[PDB]
Amino acid sequence: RSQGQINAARRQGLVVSVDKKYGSTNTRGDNEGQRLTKVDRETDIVKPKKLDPNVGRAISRARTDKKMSQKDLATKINEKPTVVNDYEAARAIPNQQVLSKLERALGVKLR
Amino acid sequence: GKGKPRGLNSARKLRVHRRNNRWAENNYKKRLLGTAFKSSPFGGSSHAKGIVLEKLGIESKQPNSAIRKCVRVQLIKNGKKVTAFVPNDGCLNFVDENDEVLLAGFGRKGKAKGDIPGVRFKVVKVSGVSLLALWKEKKEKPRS
Amino acid sequence: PRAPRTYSKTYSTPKRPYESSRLDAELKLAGEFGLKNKKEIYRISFQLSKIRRAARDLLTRDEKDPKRLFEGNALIRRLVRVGVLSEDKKKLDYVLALKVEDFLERRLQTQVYKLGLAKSVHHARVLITQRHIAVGKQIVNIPSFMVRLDSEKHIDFAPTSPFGGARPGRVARRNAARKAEASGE
Amino acid sequence: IRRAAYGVVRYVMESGAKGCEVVVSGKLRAARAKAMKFADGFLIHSGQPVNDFIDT
RNA sequence: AAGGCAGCAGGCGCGCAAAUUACCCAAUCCUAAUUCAGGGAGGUAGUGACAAUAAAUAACGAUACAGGGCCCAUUCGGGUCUUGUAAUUGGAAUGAGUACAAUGUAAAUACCUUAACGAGGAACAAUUGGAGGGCAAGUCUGGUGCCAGCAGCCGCGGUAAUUCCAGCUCCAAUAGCGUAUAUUAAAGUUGUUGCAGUUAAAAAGCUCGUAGUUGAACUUUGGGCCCGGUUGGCCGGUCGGAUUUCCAACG
Repeated sequence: RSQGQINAARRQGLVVSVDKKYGSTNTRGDNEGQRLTKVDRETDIVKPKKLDPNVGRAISRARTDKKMSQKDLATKINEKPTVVNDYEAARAIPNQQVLSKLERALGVKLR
Repeated sequence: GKGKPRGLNSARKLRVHRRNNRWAENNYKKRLLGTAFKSSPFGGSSHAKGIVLEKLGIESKQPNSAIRKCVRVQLIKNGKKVTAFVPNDGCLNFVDENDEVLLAGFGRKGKAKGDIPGVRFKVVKVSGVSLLALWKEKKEKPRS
Repeated sequence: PRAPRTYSKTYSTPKRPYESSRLDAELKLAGEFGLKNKKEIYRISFQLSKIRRAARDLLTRDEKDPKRLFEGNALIRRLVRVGVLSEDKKKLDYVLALKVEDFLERRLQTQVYKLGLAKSVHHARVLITQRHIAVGKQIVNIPSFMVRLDSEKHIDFAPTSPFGGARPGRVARRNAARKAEASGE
Repeated sequence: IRRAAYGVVRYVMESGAKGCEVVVSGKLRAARAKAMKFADGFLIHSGQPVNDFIDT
C-alpha cells in the first residue's frame, strides 16, 4: 500500500503496478466507488448507511459546546453550515472524507 | 498562367513586385517608416518613466459596468501625456499625484486591452519600488 | 579582445507546454528513474535528436560514400561504447529506432542501482553525490556519468568512503563518542 | 441521474412491459431547473386504455 | 597663463537601460641603446540571476486507523481485493557553512584536497505564476453583490461567483519563474518553391503601343564485352499459324 512493499518489490524489476490512478486529483476519494456499482446493479431498495446514533449526540457537544459554533466549525472543515447541521443529531448519509475532517479538526476519536 | 511572370530572365520583375506588395503588411511598414520613433508615445521602448497628473475614472465598455481607476501621466523624455491603467485593487491609493511612476505596454503591442476604452499602458513601479510589493505588503512606499 | 569561449545549451523545451500524454509520460522518466526535474529528461531527448539529424543526413547520401562510411562507423562506435546501441544492432537504421529509455539505463545513477548495493534508484542518487561511489580509481559525484561498456566492473565504493572501509563518518564517529563518555567513563 | 434512471427502464423492459417512461424534473446539476425523460418501448396516453394499461 | 577621458578607473547629465578612482608585469606579446627598463596594452581580484555548464533542499527502516465491493457466514467472524488518513520512532550518510595546514598565486582570494566542529521538523524551512476554455489543475468553504476587481482572447461579477478578495487543496516549470517591447517559427496571413481576385478584399471602361518579359518546326550514328527485341535466311516440329538458337547490322 504505502511503502511497505512498493520499494521492496521493485528489486531490479521496476514494473509491477505502475498503472495510472482514476485521475481526478482534486475531486474526493473513491471510498464508496465500489458501493456505487452495487446500488446500480441491484434492482431493489438498499439502505444507505442509515444514521449517526451516538456519534451525533455525544460528539456534537464535545466539539461545539466547548468553544465553537457550526458556522465556525464548518468554515475550518470547508463545508456548508448545513452539512454540520445534519451531522448534529440525525438525517445524514455519513461519508468518510467529511467525517474524517470532522475528527481531525476537533479531536474526539469517534468514527 | 498564374498571373505572375515565369521566364528565367525575369527576376527583376518578381523582386520589385514583392517589394511593392510588402507595404500592405502591417509590421513591415512600421519597420521601414520608423513609426515607433516618430509616432508612438514611448520612443520605441518597452518602458518609460512619467509624472502623474491626475487620477482618472474610466467607464468600462459593454457588457461590463465598472470604473477602471486609471491615471493620467506625462512622460519625461517626450513630454507626451498618456493614460495608464492602475492594476488590482487598492493600488490607486498607493499612487498619488507627482509620484514619478514607471510605465509598460499593456500587452497588445499598441492596442487597448479588455473593457477599458483608450488605455494602452499600465503602471509597474510607483515611487521607484513596485506595485506587487506594495500590494502584497512586501515593501513600503517612501515618505514623499 | 581575448578570444571568446564557446558555449551552448544542452536541452530544449517541448513545443506544446501542457499535454496529458507527454506530461504523464514522465511516470517512467521521473519516478522510475528517480530524477530531479524535466530538464534532465529534456536533456536526453536533445542529444537523441542531435543523433538522428546526423543519421538522417548520412542515409540521404549514397551508400559507399566515404563521408557516410567514416562518420557512420564513428557514430556507431561512440554509441556502442556507451552501451546504448546493443552489441550487434550496428546499422544507421537502428540508431533512428534508438529511444530515450536506453540512455537513462547507462546513467551512473541507475547503473549503481542495477549493480546491487543501492536498494532504490534514488537511494543511489543520494549515495553518488555524497562522494561514495568511485569508478576505477576516481570518485564521481555526477549522477549523469553515462558509464561505458568497460566500466561496469569498476563501479564500487570509494577507498575514502565509509562503506569501502576507511574510518566511518562523523555521525557514527560522534555517536560512538558519547557512549564512550557515558559508558566507558 | 442518467445511470439510476436507465437502470429502472431496462429492468421494467426485462419484466415483460411493452413500454415505460421515467421523468426526472428539478434542478439536476444547475441552479436553473430542467427536466430529463428516459423512455423505451411505447406508451399510449389517449383515453380509456390509459385507465386499463397505464400505472403511474 | 593653460586645455581636449570615442585610453584605464571615476563623476555629472541623459535616460527603460550598463561594474572598482583596487593589485601586478608573473603569463601573452610590444618597444628601446635593449636578457635587466617600461607597458591602465595585457593579466589578477572586486561588482555582476546578461547569457551557458554541472546539480543540494534528503536516504533507509519500524509502527495504525477508518471504510467499501465480493466470497464463504453463526448474525458475533474472517479472507481476500482495493480505497484515504497520517504518526509516532530509530540508528546511518553528507556538504552549505566555520576553519590548523598545505596547495594555488607576482602576492593573495576562490576552486581541487584536508585535521577539528557542522540535521531532527524550530529548522540548515524554494520560489514564481496558475486551477471556466484555449491549457495541466477544485462546481471546496468564507467575504462582495455589474461594487471592488479579474480577464493576452472568448468571458467572469446585479445576494448559492468552479473566473474577484481570501483560507484549504491541487497543477506547471524549478534556482529559477512571471511581465513589457522587438524579432523568428507558426504565416500557403507576402506565396520563386507556394496565396488570392464571379459573389468574402481585389480583372484598369475599352483598344493601340515603347521599354520589359515571352516566343512554331527544321541541320549525321566509329573501342570492346554482357542483355532485350526485328527484321535476313541456314534451319518445321506440324496439323494458314506453334519454339527459338550460330551468324550479320539495326538502332
